[PDB]
Amino acid sequence: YTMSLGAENSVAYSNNSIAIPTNFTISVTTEILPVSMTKTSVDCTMYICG
Amino acid sequence: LTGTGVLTESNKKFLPFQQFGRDIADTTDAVRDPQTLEILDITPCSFGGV
Amino acid sequence: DSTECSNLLLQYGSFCTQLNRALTGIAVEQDKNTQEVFAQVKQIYKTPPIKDFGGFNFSQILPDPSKPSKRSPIEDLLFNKVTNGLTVLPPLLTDEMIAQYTSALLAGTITSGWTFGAGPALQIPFPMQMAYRFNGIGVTQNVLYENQKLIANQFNSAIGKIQDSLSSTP
Amino acid sequence: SALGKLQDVVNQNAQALNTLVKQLSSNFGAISSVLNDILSRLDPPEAEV
Amino acid sequence: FCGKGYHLMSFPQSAPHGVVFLHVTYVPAQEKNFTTAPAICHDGKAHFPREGVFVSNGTHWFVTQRNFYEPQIITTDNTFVSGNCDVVIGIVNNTVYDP
Ligand SMILES: *[C@@H]1O[C@H](CO)[C@@H](O[C@@H]2O[C@H](CO)[C@@H](O)[C@H](O)[C@H]2NC(C)=O)[C@H](O)[C@H]1NC(C)=O
Ligand SMILES: *[C@@H]1O[C@H](CO)[C@@H](O[C@@H]2O[C@H](CO)[C@@H](O)[C@H](O)[C@H]2NC(C)=O)[C@H](O)[C@H]1NC(C)=O
Ligand SMILES: *[C@@H]1O[C@H](CO)[C@@H](O[C@@H]2O[C@H](CO)[C@@H](O)[C@H](O)[C@H]2NC(C)=O)[C@H](O)[C@H]1NC(C)=O
Ligand SMILES: *[C@@H]1O[C@H](CO)[C@@H](O[C@@H]2O[C@H](CO)[C@@H](O)[C@H](O)[C@H]2NC(C)=O)[C@H](O)[C@H]1NC(C)=O
Ligand SMILES: *[C@@H]1O[C@H](CO)[C@@H](O[C@@H]2O[C@H](CO)[C@@H](O)[C@H](O)[C@H]2NC(C)=O)[C@H](O)[C@H]1NC(C)=O
Ligand SMILES: *[C@@H]1O[C@H](CO)[C@@H](O)[C@H](O)[C@H]1NC(C)=O
Ligand SMILES: *[C@@H]1O[C@H](CO)[C@@H](O)[C@H](O)[C@H]1NC(C)=O
Repeated sequence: YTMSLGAENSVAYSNNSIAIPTNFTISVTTEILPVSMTKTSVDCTMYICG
Repeated sequence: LTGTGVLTESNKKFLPFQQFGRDIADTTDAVRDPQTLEILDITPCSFGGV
Repeated sequence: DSTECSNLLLQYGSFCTQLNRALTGIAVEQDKNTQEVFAQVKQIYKTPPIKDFGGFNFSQILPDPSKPSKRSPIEDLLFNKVTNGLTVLPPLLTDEMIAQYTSALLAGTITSGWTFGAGPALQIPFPMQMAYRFNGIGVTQNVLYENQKLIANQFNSAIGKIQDSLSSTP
Repeated sequence: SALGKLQDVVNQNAQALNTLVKQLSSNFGAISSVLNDILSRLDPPEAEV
Repeated sequence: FCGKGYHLMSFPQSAPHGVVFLHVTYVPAQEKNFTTAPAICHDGKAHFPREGVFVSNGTHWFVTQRNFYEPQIITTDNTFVSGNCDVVIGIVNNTVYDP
């Protein structure tokens, strides 16, 4: 299929109307960020030659 | 087949056409003794960083 | 297509697998970059058919209906100004869908301000939104309202100068 | 797939190490990939090559 | 930068070779249409909101904070005066209460 960018949302714009929230949601989201790698050391002489 | 490693008694059961066993790096990690047909693991001697 | 060459190349191991894996990682990283830049909204916002924004003109940045590519005149000028085992993979997002993403972002920031980036898109008149932005930089709303025609004229002149500067500088 | 970002880093590091150890099994055009086989099979003038 | 929505706070959590941030954000919800005006014309003077916005439920005009509906009577304590009513485009007529 051709991938849908998203749902269409026609904002009801006019020159004298505003939308004010009457309520709220306390939303908790996760963000995972890598920090470090495995500290690997390779003996070059021992790797090549044993 | 020459090498250097600790020889220990092995739990692997070789088929009668098999003489040696290879690891990921194609080093002999298991070997059959040609006089008494028993299997030995060959763990390498300890390596450290000074 | 040489079989002897590939038989000798197998003696070197998995170098080719490493290079193909690195190029595949680069190729998917480009699509990840385009997703991270342009696909920040899950709603495709559209401008109203009547472009009454209190004197503010966005025709140089809104998509042109007469063009089949649905690009803005500025975006059309930007696209005009940029000119043995190798393959070029096409990007996951084509240029019209990237233009549609930018059009959705433009419609959201014009009709709703910064509200669509923090939740549901809340409609607001554009002079009032501009007044809010004026208060963000520490200038009172009255200054914006009193000099609104001048601000809209300056904004339209600057947008036209942007198009002229892009069309006149190689 | 919640923690996929850490798992990709771990998998890439383990895969790089695994490919590094797989590279020891290649002879690179020599007669064998084992140094001990070359030291036991050849005189030093060809063994140096 | 710190989650989707208006950022309130965040909590760090350790992870194997990584960090997990629990971003606590404020998301607006249950929005309602209102009729809005840039300024209020009273006694030949233009009144502008000090921190909020003028809203109307259909018959009466109020001033509320921008991110939450909390209508209050338009007074001289939450508005400021700048100029007359002839300059601001879209100014509407409404009374301004004096405490
Ligand atoms: C604010 O009013 C507008 C129009 O007065 C509403 O937009 C309409 O919403 C309905 C239901 O989704 C649609 O069928 C109409 O086509 C919309 N009209 C327009 C012009 O967009 C809008 O939903 C109202 N907002 C709220 C929060 O009630
Ligand atoms: C604002 O939204 C909250 C939910 O996020 C509403 O709280 C719910 O109200 C209904 C009806 O009173 C209850 O059945 C639910 O149990 C409530 N949920 C929670 C988590 O308390 C709240 O009523 C809304 N307030 C307004 C003014 O709209
Ligand atoms: C917004 O700007 C566009 C262009 O900046 C205006 O379109 C011009 O209109 C005049 C008069 O009709 C024409 O002579 C030009 O050829 C038009 N230019 C282009 C590029 O189309 C437009 O009138 C402005 N106003 C509105 C409300 O759209
Ligand atoms: C707009 O809000 C005002 C104030 O909240 C409403 O005025 C009140 O309406 C109730 C219900 O009829 C009356 O009991 C009160 O006496 C009214 N107060 C005043 C000071 O008039 C008004 O009805 C609301 N309008 C709409 C269309 O919802
Ligand atoms: C808002 O109030 C002003 C002033 O009270 C109104 O302006 C008057 O309009 C009438 C008829 O249009 C004229 O006869 C007066 O001379 C005007 N006075 C001034 C000082 O301009 C204005 O019409 C009102 N607007 C609305 C929508 O009611
Ligand atoms: C000699 O080697 C054979 C294997 O070829 C084995 O069966 C036998 O036990 C060995 N005898 C001695 C005395 O080592
Ligand atoms: C809003 O537009 C209508 C026409 O659609 C016009 O009558 C009215 O004066 C405009 N108001 C403002 C504040 O521009």
